[PDB]
Amino acid sequence: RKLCSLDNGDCDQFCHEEQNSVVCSCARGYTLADNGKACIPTGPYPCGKQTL
Amino acid sequence: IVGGQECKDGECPWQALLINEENEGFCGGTILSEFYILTAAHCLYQAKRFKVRVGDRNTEQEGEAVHEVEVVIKHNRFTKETYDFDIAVLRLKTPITFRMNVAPACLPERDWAESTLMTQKTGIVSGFGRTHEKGRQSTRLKMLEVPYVDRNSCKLSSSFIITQNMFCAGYDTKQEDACQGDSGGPHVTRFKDTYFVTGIVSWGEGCARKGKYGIYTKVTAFLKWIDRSMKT
Ligand SMILES: C/C(=C\S(=O)(=O)N[C@H]1CCN([C@@H](C)C(=O)N2CCOCC2)C1=O)c1ccc(Cl)s1
Repeated sequence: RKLCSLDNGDCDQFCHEEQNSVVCSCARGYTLADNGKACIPTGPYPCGKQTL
Repeated sequence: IVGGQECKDGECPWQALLINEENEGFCGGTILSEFYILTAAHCLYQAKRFKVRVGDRNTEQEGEAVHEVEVVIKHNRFTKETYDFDIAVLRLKTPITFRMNVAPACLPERDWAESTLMTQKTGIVSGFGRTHEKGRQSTRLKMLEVPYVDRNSCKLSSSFIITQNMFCAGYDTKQEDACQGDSGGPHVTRFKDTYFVTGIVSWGEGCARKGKYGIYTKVTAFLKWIDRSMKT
C-alpha cells in the first residue's frame, strides 16, 4: 500500500494520484484546508454529516 | 426495514419519504441538495401524484416539511422487467431548509467511491418500509447496517439477473433487510464520519429470506447522469 491506498493518502475525502503523489479534494459544500488534506464545511448543514 | 434500529435524532437526516394524495408513505428518497431528491424509477408508478416529506422520523407526529415536485427525471432506460436503471431525480418546487434531521447526503466522485466506499465492509440502508415481509409500513424511521456482498456470491444466489447497475448488500440468513416501502431510499457508506450516497433501495426476492440479499441501484454507475440531471 502506497499513496491513495495507504490510509486514503491521509485525505479527509477524495484522494487521487497525480503524477507520483497524492492530491486530495472534497465534496461540494466543503473547502480543502490549508494542509491540502482536511475538508472544511463552508457553512451550516454540510452534506454527509449527522445533525446530532 | 426488517430488524435494524430506529433512527435517533439527527442520525438519518438525508432521508426523504414520498407520500401519496392520502399522505401515506410508499417509497423513500435521499436528499441531495436543497432542490433535489434521489429515488428509484420504479417508485414513480406506485402513485399518480405525490409529494416529498423531509425531517420526519415519526409519521404520527408533526422539523418536517412537505415539498411538491416540480420536475420528475426518470432514467429513460429503466425497465420494469429487470429493474435495470432503477433511478430517478426529483426537482422540488421549493428548496428544503436544512436543520436538525434535514440535511443532504454527499455525492462521491466515481473512481474514489468504487475504490474506497464500495470496498468498505458495510453501508447503511434506511426507511419507513415494512418491518416484516407481511406487514404495515413503519410509523418510525429505521436504519440497518448491511454488509456489502461479493458480486459472484450474489449472482449465484439470485433467481433474477444482477446487472452492472446493481449491487447486493445484506445477510445470507440473519433476518435483517430492507423491505416493501423502503424502495427509493438511501444506501449510504460512512468514511471518516461523512456519509456518502452509494445506493438506492431497489428490489429483493421477499424480505430477509435465507440465501437472498437486498439489491440496490449502484449510484457510482449514474454519478454523471445525476450531475447532469441537477444542472438542467
Ligand atoms: C422492496 C423489497 C422487497 S418486496 O418483497 O417488497 N418486493 C419484491 C417482490 C418481488 N420483487 C422483485 C423480485 C421483482 O419483482 N423485480 C426485480 C427484477 O425485476 C422485475 C421486478 C421485489 O422487489 C426489497 C427487499 C430488499 C431490498 Cl434492497 S428492496
